This record gives sequence, structure tokens and C-alpha cells, in this order.
Amino acid sequence: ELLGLGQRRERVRILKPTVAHAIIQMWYSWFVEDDRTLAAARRTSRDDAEK
Amino acid sequence: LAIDGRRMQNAVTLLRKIEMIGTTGIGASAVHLAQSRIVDQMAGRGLIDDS
Repeated sequence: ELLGLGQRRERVRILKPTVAHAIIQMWYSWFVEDDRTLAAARRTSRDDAEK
Repeated sequence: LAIDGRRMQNAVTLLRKIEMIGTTGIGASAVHLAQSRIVDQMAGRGLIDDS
């Protein structure tokens, strides 16, 4: 449907083409990484200035 | 006066000696590590926690 052109195309095949997977994957981690870190700093320092 | 001078030529010298020997570096390592446990001691409590 997003292609949504009616209705089904039978055997279109795409590569599981890479690259983005890896890149977006670093992404997944860091939004991860940092958050954890900031969160943690707010946790014990601890104390106003950081949070 | 004479007495302090002798005792404390020992005193002084031993003291200087101590400073130096301790700033040997590892020991200086002890300084960061032992501090930190003492940091824990310095930071065991909340009040103490401001390190």
C-alpha cells in the first residue's frame, strides 16, 4: 500500500541491501549509549548542576 | 636549637625523603587508588559525597 499501486506485484525482489543497516545500527546504539550515560549522571552527581 | 637542628635534620630529611619516595609513581598510583577507596570513604555517604 505505501507503494500501494494496485495491488500486489508478484515477485519483485530486493536485495537486503546493506549499508544503511550498519549505519543506522551505530545510530541505534548511541542514542542508546549517551542516554544511558546522561541518565546515570543525573543519578548521582547528584546534586543539581548536572541534571 | 642545636637539638631541633639535629633531630630535625633527621626530621626534615626523612620527611623530604618520604615525599620523594612516595612520588615514586606507582605509589602515586596508590594515591589515585587508595584515594578512591577513600573517595568511597570520601564518597560513602551523601554528605561526605561531595568528595
